[PDB]
Amino acid sequence: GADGVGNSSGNWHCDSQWLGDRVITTSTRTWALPTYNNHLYKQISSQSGASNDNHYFGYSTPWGYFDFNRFHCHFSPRDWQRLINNNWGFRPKKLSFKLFNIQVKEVTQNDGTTTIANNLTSTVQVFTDSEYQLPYVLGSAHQGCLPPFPADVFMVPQYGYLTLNNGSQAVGRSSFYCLEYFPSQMLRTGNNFQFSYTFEDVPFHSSYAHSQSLDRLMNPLIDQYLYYLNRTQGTTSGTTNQSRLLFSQAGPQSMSLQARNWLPGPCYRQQRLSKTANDNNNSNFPWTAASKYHLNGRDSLVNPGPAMASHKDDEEKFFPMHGNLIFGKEGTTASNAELDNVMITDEEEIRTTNPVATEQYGTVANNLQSSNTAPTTRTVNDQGALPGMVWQDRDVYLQGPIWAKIPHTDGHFHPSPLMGGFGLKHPPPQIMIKNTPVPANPPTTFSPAKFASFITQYSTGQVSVEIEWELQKENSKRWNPEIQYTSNYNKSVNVDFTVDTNGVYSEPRPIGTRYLTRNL
Amino acid sequence: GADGVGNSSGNWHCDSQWLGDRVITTSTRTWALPTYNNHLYKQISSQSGASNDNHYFGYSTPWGYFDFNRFHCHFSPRDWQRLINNNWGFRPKKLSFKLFNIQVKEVTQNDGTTTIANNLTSTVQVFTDSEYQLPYVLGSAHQGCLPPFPADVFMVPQYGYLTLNNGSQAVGRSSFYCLEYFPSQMLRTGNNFQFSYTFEDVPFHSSYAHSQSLDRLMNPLIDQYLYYLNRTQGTTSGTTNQSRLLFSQAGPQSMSLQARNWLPGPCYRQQRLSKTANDNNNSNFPWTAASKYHLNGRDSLVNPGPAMASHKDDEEKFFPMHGNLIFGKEGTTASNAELDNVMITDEEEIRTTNPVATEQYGTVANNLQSSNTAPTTRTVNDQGALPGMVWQDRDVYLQGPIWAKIPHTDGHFHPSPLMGGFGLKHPPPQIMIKNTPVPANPPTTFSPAKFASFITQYSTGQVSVEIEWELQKENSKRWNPEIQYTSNYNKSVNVDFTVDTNGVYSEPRPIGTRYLTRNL
Amino acid sequence: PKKLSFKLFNIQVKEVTQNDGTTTIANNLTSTVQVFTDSEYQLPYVLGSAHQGCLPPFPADVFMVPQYGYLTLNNGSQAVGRSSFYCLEYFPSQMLRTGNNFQFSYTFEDVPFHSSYAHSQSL
Ligand SMILES: Nc1ncnc2c1ncn2[C@H]1C[C@H](O)[C@@H](COP(=O)(O)O)O1
Ligand SMILES: Nc1ncnc2c1ncn2[C@H]1C[C@H](O)[C@@H](COP(=O)(O)O)O1
Repeated sequence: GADGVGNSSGNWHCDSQWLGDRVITTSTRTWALPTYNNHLYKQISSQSGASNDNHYFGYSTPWGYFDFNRFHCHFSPRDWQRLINNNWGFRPKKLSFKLFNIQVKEVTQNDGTTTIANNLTSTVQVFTDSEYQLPYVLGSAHQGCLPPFPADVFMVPQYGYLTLNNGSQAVGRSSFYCLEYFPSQMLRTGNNFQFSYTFEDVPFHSSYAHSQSLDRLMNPLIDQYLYYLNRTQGTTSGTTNQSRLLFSQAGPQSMSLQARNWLPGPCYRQQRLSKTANDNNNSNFPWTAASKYHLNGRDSLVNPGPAMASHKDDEEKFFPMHGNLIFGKEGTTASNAELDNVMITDEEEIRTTNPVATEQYGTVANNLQSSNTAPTTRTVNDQGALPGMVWQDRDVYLQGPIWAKIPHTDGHFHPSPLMGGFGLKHPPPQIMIKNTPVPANPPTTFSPAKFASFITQYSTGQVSVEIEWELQKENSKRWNPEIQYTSNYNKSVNVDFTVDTNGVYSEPRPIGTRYLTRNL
Repeated sequence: GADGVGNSSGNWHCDSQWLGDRVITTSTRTWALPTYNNHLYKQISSQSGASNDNHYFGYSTPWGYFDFNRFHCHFSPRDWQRLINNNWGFRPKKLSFKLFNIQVKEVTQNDGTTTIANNLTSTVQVFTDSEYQLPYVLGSAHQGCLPPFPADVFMVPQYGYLTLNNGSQAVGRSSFYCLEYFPSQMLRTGNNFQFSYTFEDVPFHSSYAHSQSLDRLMNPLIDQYLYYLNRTQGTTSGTTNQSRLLFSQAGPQSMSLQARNWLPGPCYRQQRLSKTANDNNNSNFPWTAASKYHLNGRDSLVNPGPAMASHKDDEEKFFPMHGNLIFGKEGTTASNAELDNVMITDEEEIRTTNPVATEQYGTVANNLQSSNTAPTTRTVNDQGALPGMVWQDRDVYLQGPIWAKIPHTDGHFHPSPLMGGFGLKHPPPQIMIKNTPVPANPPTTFSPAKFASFITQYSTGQVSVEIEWELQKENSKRWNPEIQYTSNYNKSVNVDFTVDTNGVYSEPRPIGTRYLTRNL
Repeated sequence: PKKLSFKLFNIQVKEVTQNDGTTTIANNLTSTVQVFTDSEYQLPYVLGSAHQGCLPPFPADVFMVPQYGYLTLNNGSQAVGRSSFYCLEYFPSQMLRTGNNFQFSYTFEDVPFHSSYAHSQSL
C-alpha cells in the first residue's frame, strides 16, 4: 500500500464474532518505539564473577519486536468464557498482521523544556524472520505483549539474543547476527505493513476434564475372569500352616487389585510446599532442595516439569515447588513479592491421568525374595516413559502462552510446550521494527571516524493482529449439569476484569480451560 | 400405519441435538392406562354445604389424556444448562406426536391370585381435539405429565371438566360433553397413532436480565437541560424569608429527580412473608389477608399476580404471599408440608423493570395544597396500566409450564400465561385415550337393561413427542464475564439431578432462565 | 481384525408368574426388547477389562447377558461435581417384537499385526 500524509493507512479493527464452527479474533493496539542501544549493536555477557549458573554471552540489538503470545491479547474475558464453557477443544488456524498510522516524532531538549514535533521525512524499518534464521526469542514468557485491555498503550520491547558460551567467555562456534543484513521494508508516514501466516496441523487443546479415572475404568457389577495372587502365607493359620500359594478372581471388591490395561503419565517428583508459612521447614531451600537439571555442567531449574497433579483430594493447600505457572497481580515488584500478591495455578483436573507432582510414583521390587531373604520395596521418585502410559498435557489460561517453537534437533518426544500451548515446528515468525537512524549535523571537513551523532527520535502507530480459531464442539450425553465458569452474582466491590477508580485494568484470577467433562 | 402382532409399531426415540440456530427435543416414555369411572360418565359437583368459594359443577369422563406441558418433559438437566447459559431467548416451533407398541392386558381375580394375560382382539381409542370443542383443561399445573427421568413409567391421568354453576347447582346454559360423539381412531396391537402440529407466532421468552435500570438509564457525566422545582419555601432563611419558587437544572447529583421517559410495570400489592417462622404475625392470614379477586360473588386467590419483584436489595428472605410459583420436592405429602420440603422461586432479575411485590408502588397527590391546606400524600397499593409503562414477564423453570390456551373472549390485554410461558390462541390440542369397553358374559335371554358387566382390562404402550425450538443467539459486547449456572464442584453427597440409593430421580432446585445480560 | 457383522434374531419374550408354589412361564407376544449401539462413544467403555459374560467357548452352551454398570470420578466414598450420570434411555433405541431382528456392521481401523512369531536371534 502507498498513500499520503493526511491519509490514515489503516482503521481500528478490534472485534470478535463466532461461526459456531470457528471463531475469528481481531485485535488492534497502539504501540510506541524508542531508539534502543543508541543505534548500536552491543556485546553483552555475564558479570566478571557475579554468578555461576547464570553465566551467559550474547548481543543487544537496536531493533524492537512485536509479540502477542498471550491469549488475553486476542480473547476478551467474556469470549474466553464462551470458549471455555462450550468447546471440547480449540486451535489456531490463520493469521493477519498489519502495521499502520505510523508517526515519527523527534524530540529536542533545548533549555529546560522538551519539545516534540513531526519529522515527516523520517522512516521506520520492518521485516519478518520467515526463514527462521534469527534466534527465536518468543515463547519464553517475556513481557511486552499486547495489553489485555484495548485502551492501554504499550512500549515495543527490545531484541536481544544469546549464544553458545563457556562461562563468561564464548566459543568459536558462537554466532553473531546483524538484522541489517536482512532485507527490510522502510516506511514513511502513510506507508503500511502487511503479513499473512498459516498455522500448521497441531492437536486441539484439552478444554475438557475426564469424568472417569484410569483405575476406575472397569465394571462395578461384574467380576474379572482373570486371576491374581493375593495370599502367600496366611492360610487357615493354626496348625501346620506356614505358607501356601493362593489366588483370587478379581471382583468389584478387589478394585485396586484388578488386572489393568494402561498406566499413568510419566513423572519427575517436585517438593511439596504449603501456602501456610508455618507448615514448612525453617530453612531456605528454593534452590538446594528443588528439582533441577544440568547441561554442560550448568544447573538449571526444572520449573514447569512434566504435567503432574498439584495436590491430592481433600487438601487444596499444598502446591508443588514451582510445579505450575504463577502469575503476578497488577502492580507488584519483580523482587520478592508477598504470597498474597501472586496467583498460583491449580492443576487438579488431570488427577485421573497424571501422577501427583509432590507425591511418589509407586512401588518397585529390587531383590530376590525367598525363605532366606525378605522382599524389598523401593519408592520410585523418577519415571521415564513406558509402553502403555497415557497422560494429559498442562493447561492454557487467559493470560498464558499460546505457542512455542519446537527446537530443531535430531529428536523430540512429545513436543508440547512445557509451559503449555501448541508446539510448532514453524510458529508465527518474528516481526522486527526499528527507527531509521538520522544523522545529526555533520562537519564541513571529512571525518573517517564512525558516526555517532544522531537526531533523537521515537516512532508510534497502530498494529493489528487477526487470528482464526478452529473449534471442537461438545458432544456429551451427560445427564446432570456440568460445571461452568461464572462471576459471583453477589453484591461486590469492584467488577471482575475491569478498570478501577483511576483507570487500571486488572485480571483478578487465572482462568483454566477444563470445565467440560469427557470420558476415557 | 398397519402391521401385525409380533411386529413393533415404533422405536424408542429419545434424544436431542443442536443446530446452533435451533434445537430439536425428542422424548419417549412408557405409559399405562386404567379403566376410569368404570366406563361411565359421572356428574360431579360440590358437597352439599361443605364449602362456599369452592362450589363447582362438572362431569367425570371414562377417558384419559396425554400431557407434557412441563419443560423437563423435553429438556434434560444438561440441555437446559446449554440453553440457559447461551441464548437471549427461545420458542416452540413444531410438534410430532406418536403412539405405539400398544398392549391390552386383561386381569382376573380368581381366588386370591390376580392373573394378567393378553387380550389381543381388544382395542384402544384415540382422538385429538383440534377444533377445540372440548374444554381445554391443560395449562393448569395439573399432574400426570411425562416423567422428568426417561426410565420412569407414568399413569395416564383422567379427563374431567367444569361448567357454569350457581353454587352447588348448575344453570341452563351449562354444557355436557360426550367424547364418544367424537370420531376416534381405534387401535389393536400393532396399530399406531400419528399427529403433527405447528406452533403459531409467539414472542421469544426472556432468557436474559437487564444490566441497566429504568431510573439509571441516563448519563452519569452530563447534566439535563430540563428544569424541575425542588424548593418551595426554604430560602436564605433568616430575615423575611417565608417562601419562594426555586427551580434546579437536573444533574448527575439530582439522580432520582431527573426528567423521565418511562414508567415501571403495573402492580398488585402482595403481603410480605418471612421464611423465619418468628418474624411473622402470630395469626393465620393465608386467606383473610391475601390479595384475591371475586367473580359472580365468588372469592378466588390471586396466586401468580402481575410480574413483580420478590424482594428488594439486601434481604433475600422475604418472599411475597404466593407472589411466585412454589415446587414440591420429591416425596412430600399434598397436605401441609414443611418449609424445608418446598422450593420457592426467586424473581430477583426483573428488579429493574418491575415493582416489588410486597412493597408499595409510589406516591400520589390527593388535595389542593395552599396557605390554608397542607399537601397530602397517598400510598398507592394498586396500579392499572399506563401509557409509558414497560415490564418484563415472569420466568420459566426446568419444571415449569410451557404454554397456555388464551381464553376466547372479546378482549385480552397482555395475554401471557400468569404462571409463565407462551400464550397461545391455538395450543397443542388435547389427545384423548381410553380402553374400548369389553362386555363380559351376556345372558341367553334378552335384557333391555343398561349393560354394566364388563371385562376388567388395562392398556399400556409407548408415546413419543418431538418438539423443535427456535433459538435467539446471544449478541453482547459485555467485556467482563457474565454469570452462568453451574454445579458445585465440591466434594458432594449425592449428584445433582440424579437417582438415589434405591432408584428415585430428584430435582434439587428450581432453574431460572435469566443468566445472561442485555441492556435497555 | 478387519470387518464385523452383528445380528440379533429369533427373539422370544417369556413372562413368568408365581401363582401358588408353581412357577408358570408363557408367551407375551406383544412385548418388546430394546437395542442400541454406542457408536458415538458417548457411554463409558466398560469392555476390554477382562469381565465375564462373553460368548461361550463351546457353541452348544447357553449364556446369561451381563448387566451394565459404570464408574465415575470420585473423592473417596463421595463424588465430585464433575462426575457424570448417564441414562441409556436418552439414547435412540430400536424396539423389537417377536419376528423383528437387529443388524450392525463395523470396520476395524489400521492396527499392527500381532506377533505370532518368536525371534531365532538375540539382541
Ligand atoms: N503441541 C503439539 N504439537 C505437535 N505434536 C503434539 C503436540 N502435542 C502432542 N503432540 C503429539 C501428537 C503426535 O501423535 C505426536 C508426534 O510426535 P513426533 O515427535 O512429532 O513424532 O506428538
Ligand atoms: N405469550 C404471548 N403470546 C402472545 N402475545 C404476547 C405474549 N406475550 C406478550 N405478548 C404481546 C406481544 C404483542 O405486542 C401483544 C399483542 O396483544 P394482543 O392482545 O394480541 O393485541 O402481546
